[PDB]
Amino acid sequence: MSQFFFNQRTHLVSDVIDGAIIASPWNNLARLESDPAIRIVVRRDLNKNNVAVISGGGSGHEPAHVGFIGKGMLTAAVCGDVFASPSVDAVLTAIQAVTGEAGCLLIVKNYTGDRLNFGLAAEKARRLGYNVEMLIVGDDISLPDNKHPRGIAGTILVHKIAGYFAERGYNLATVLREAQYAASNTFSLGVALSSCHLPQETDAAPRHHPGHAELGMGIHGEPGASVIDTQNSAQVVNLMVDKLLAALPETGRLAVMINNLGGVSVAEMAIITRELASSPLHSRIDWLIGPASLVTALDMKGFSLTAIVLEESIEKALLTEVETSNWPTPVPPREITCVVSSHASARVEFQPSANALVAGIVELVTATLSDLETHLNALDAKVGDGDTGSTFAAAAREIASLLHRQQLPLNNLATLFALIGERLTVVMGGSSGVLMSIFFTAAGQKLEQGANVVEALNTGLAQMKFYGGADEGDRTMIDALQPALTSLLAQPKNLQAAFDAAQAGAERTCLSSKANAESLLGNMDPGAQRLAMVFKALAESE
Amino acid sequence: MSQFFFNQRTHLVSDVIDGAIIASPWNNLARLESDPAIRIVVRRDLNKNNVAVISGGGSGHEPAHVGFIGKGMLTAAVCGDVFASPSVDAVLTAIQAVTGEAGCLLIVKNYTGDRLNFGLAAEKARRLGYNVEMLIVGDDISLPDNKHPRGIAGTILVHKIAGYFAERGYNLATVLREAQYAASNTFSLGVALSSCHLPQETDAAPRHHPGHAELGMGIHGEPGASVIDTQNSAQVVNLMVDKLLAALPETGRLAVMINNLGGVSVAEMAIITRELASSPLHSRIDWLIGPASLVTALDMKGFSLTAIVLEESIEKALLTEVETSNWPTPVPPREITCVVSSHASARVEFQPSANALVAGIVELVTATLSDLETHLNALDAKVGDGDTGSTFAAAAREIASLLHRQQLPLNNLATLFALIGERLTVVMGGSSGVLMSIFFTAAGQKLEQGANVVEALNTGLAQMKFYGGADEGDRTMIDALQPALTSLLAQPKNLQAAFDAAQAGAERTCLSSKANAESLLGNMDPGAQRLAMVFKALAESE
Ligand SMILES: CCCCCCCCCCCCCCCC(=O)OC[C@H](COP(=O)(O)O)OC(=O)CCCCCCCCCCCCC
Ligand SMILES: CCCCCCCCCCCCCCCC(=O)OC[C@H](COP(=O)(O)O)OC(=O)CCCCCCCCCCCCC
Repeated sequence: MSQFFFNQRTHLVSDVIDGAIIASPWNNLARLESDPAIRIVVRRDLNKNNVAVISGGGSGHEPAHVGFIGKGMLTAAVCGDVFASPSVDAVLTAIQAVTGEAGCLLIVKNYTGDRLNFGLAAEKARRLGYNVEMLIVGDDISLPDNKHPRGIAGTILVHKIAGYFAERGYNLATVLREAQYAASNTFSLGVALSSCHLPQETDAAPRHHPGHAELGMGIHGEPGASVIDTQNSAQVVNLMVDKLLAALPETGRLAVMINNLGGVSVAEMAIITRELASSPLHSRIDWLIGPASLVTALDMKGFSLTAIVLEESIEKALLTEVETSNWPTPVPPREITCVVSSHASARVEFQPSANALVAGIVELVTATLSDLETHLNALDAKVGDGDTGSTFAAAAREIASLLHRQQLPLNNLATLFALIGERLTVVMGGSSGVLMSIFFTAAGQKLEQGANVVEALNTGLAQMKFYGGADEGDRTMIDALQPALTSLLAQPKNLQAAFDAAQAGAERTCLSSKANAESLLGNMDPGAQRLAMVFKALAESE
Repeated sequence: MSQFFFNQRTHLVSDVIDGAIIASPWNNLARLESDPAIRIVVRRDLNKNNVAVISGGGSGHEPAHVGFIGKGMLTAAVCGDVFASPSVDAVLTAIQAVTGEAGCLLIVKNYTGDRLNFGLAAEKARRLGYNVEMLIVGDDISLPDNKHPRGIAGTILVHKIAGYFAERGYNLATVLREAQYAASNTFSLGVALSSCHLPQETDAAPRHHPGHAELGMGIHGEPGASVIDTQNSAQVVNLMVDKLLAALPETGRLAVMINNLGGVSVAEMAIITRELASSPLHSRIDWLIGPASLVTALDMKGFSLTAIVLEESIEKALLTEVETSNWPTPVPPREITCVVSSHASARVEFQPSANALVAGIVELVTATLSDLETHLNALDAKVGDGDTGSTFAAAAREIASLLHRQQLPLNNLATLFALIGERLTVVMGGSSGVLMSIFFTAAGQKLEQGANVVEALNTGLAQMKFYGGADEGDRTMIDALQPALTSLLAQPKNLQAAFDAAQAGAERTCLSSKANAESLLGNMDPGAQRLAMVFKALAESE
């Protein structure tokens, strides 16, 4: 039932911590020696002269909170087990470990377990002479009737402000004051299509509503505030924006954080970002934080939108650089500029011209392929889609038509090939059309460089092989074409030899035919056969 | 069926592009004016004097490739629909739009659709005089028997090297040479627990093998090379490391990229990072790229490991700063340092002392609670877990025992309270224990500041409320405690009044009792009742 990458369940959180450290951009993180049941990460920049800002809580919201430890933000983070509050002992240990006379501010997300455990910790700390303050963050607005708003993504915006002042030597009282001020100006709303996968065997797959979306699903998977009858990005985001606007002051600039709860695709997150930029909330946004996975719920497929009012010191504090593994640098929503380029008409130019010889070839090649439609479909039907005959016929007739309408530059092969190369893909769908267009386009160009027909045709083959990836023996027209083009390269005028070569190659494709679970002529590749018949026709006209 | 955030299916990719631009860190991205069916993103830093490096392919791998467009990397990216190759027209348009005499290098992931479409494009470009080169990247090693290795995450490492040389004015030939050299030294292997959710109605949920993992699942959800009978992070990573080692040179330094296909939790990604750091591959790693979502498969819950050999110019080129939305700065795997702190024994010190008065109170309070065990469980059983009586009895007896063993500092309330506060949570499990410990700890400290008992008890209540979050009327012991403590604050010695107050409060909890779907005494909160009986006992001893 467990769909989770992990090793020993009991070492889960510890392993996450090791990984976070191993990838530390600043290499400013360090575990704190302690009993295995205490999981504290602290910064190596320990400057007890400044006020310590400690945070934490149950794990499963990485990069929170370890990812926000460092200069300008969190001093330490107390990590509980997955979605489980840290022990009182653990919290105390962190306080004593990084708190100097300046004191420390505990930033706690609104959840009983954390409030009670960090709380008893603060109390035990105070008895030991430490100066402690606690700020409970409850930024969720999904449940108006809730006495205790849950603390979610916005919490880190609180870390940011608290960190600003703490690093700059302001006193505990000031840190708390400002931190509380930020909290009071932070509003978040989340939505999810499905809950998260837990690192354990469960009773039922993650909660999910088909075609719908649960507004307000908690970061621990808690029941949300409602269910939206659609997953449409615009509808979902605008609904969220309305509720955000109803909670925000009617005026003032805003910073908005687009947080990925863990399971939304980057593509989706981009679309969400676009919706937000087009929402009624748009004209008041001066900064975007994300889209990014900042405060997650394991792999929960949902996202959250956090709006913080930019009053007073808030904005100054948000924009200050810090040194953490995951703080994202705020960015003003950029406008979508549209660049214009100077592109020459791809369309190949030409002037109809006669040449009885060439016309005779074009007519012959053209007819042979056209006549083979049903036979080539039959061969293709064996394993393919039974349409190769029609695809090839489509191209033949297109060039035949142009021929019959005296529209071909028959007197100039280079331009003629270039013209066919341009027209085939338009009438021939699928890889066949593209490959043939590649063939003639490259051939037409080799001729433009003044090469003889056979040389150009071989270059066409060479290019068809490079892009197509096929080789002699893979059962495609190549198996008959190459032999023929090689035959002609030695005997430029011996059409009988060319045909014979192509014919042998086509025959080889009947052997290596896997699909066959007597004469085996029904296992012949249509491409090769078509090719062999073309040369056969050419050889019989000489 | 569709579990995807999007609006109009036909505008999906376009909306993703808009969002990518809106969030552009460098604001160096711009859409290219064109037919709606052509989706090209180009850099505003267009310097046609240098060789252009174009990429792209089907969408759903964000941030690739739009996220690697910029100085030092991609010049432009051609975006097809979700998991569908861009049109030939589209690719050409990009070439003509950003290519100067210096020419351009097309970097294509190994997939027919892309090879054929970028291919015909290159051919049509060459006829127009542009100098073009194409490098097909096939870094996947999951399918040894495959003639055409799929191109996955490693592709961007190729963009990095190509970009290095192109920005520095080297010629096309050199760009291609180096780009090919990087490719040849790039090896990737992916694994997934489930395929991705598509932006459409489907026949069945994403492919998934319960308890197992599909090794080599493609970035388009293509069938992998095998199925691992476990999801264990260590086993899975070591298996992958073996195969990587079998493909890598037996010696040489390495850069390893840990890519999140889109649906793995950040926690999981950290654990994976730890496994890699402990794998036999460990001693040859000088740089880590990620964990991060770099080349995704929508929300596919899997990850990939790419190893690139650091020979010649590779390392120099990897470490150069570039200007893109998502290139991650490589980091040396940090070692996990363990810090030591100086923490004073939390354990409260005391010396047994007598005091008949206090002892009489402790005995009385202690007994009353103990006697009420079964009755309080009965009340708690109504809606709670029916254990409050036992939890409270557990604490009572613990303090009674200490009392009976002449172990209490009876002559010093401050230390006595501090001692009880320390011992309750140890014997009382759950929030009840923590709350009571909070109460006494804070009370003991208020006394230490030289306050009278009633004042200290009120501070205890105040702290219990702050952390506990409960208020008068929420149906907890507070409903009886507060009234009593307030009564005593006015009449310090009138125990009868205190009891009566507590009793009224306990009675109030019988009314607001929701659970009841006569006398209503069975709807009384255990906490409140326990509290009322304590005071009743005190009042009856005077
Ligand atoms: C899928 C639909 C494709 C539709 C293709 C239509 C166009 C067919 C190709 C027209 C070729 C015109 C060749 C012009 C004749 C020529 O080059 O004469 C010069 C040379 C030497 O002089 P001589 O002819 O007077 O003795 O002629 C030759 O060397 C003979 C070689 C002829 C090779 C023909 C190959 C045709 C392409 C086969 C493609 C098959 C695709 C299924
Ligand atoms: C369900 C949990 C209920 C918790 C109730 C706590 C009840 C405390 C009872 C205190 C009686 C009220 C004080 C009366 C005024 C007074 O002054 O009494 C005289 C004396 C000295 O006061 P002074 O120094 O200010 O002049 O007060 C005392 O001696 C207080 C003795 C406290 C004994 C506490 C026993 C605690 C047992 C905890 C068991 C926990 C089980 C979960």
